Amino acid sequence: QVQELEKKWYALQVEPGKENEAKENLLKVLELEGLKDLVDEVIVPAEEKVVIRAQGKEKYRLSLKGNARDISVLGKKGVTTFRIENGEVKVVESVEGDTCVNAPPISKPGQKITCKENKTEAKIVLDNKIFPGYILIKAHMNDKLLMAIEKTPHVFRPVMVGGKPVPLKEEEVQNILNQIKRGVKPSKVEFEKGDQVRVIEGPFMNFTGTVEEVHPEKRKLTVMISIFGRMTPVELDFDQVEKI
Repeated sequence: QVQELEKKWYALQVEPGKENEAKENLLKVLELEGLKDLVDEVIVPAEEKVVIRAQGKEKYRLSLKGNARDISVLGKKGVTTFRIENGEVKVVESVEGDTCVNAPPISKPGQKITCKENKTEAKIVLDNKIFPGYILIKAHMNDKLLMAIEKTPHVFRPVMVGGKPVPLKEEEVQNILNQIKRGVKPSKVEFEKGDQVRVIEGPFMNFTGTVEEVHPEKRKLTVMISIFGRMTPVELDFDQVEKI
């Protein structure tokens, strides 16, 4: 009667910008230290994107998930049109001679289709813009693994509380990963500079104003509100206003 010990999720702080290398380096460490059995997953909490290039020059960096889209780029001899639909990328048309049109659809970080004749390519990659500086692991944490982790190049340490790795909750991990990789990314920003709005929350409730600056990044808006006849810049949250 085999009962397996449950592995838990941990978050590892790593050098920002080096999340991919941190993960590859950790897998090598697990391999050399003979600890693979203690780890079920090493995940980078990043969005998957398709980078489209024409003659070694990036022309597009788009989200892999989303509505079906065709993208045409000029290369060395003509046009290569790529299609991104249902989480995969493939070549729908290229110049005469380009067998890349026969390449199977890709959908995993690291894969890519190269069109030799036109000198164009599409490669799936990880962005690392949501939770930069982190990789997630599902493991059986013990002193040996914690030390191997800390001595892995580009990895600092698991997030810790009271000197112990803090385990995360499987539900939140799954949801956050689901949202990042499967979640819908709105077709456009809710507010554009120039939009007239009304405050519906806070000390400025009922005041109307005009959107000065839009900050999708943080879903914050800078709205000009007349106060005693003075156009006053007020920082509000997307959910603190409504269009009128």
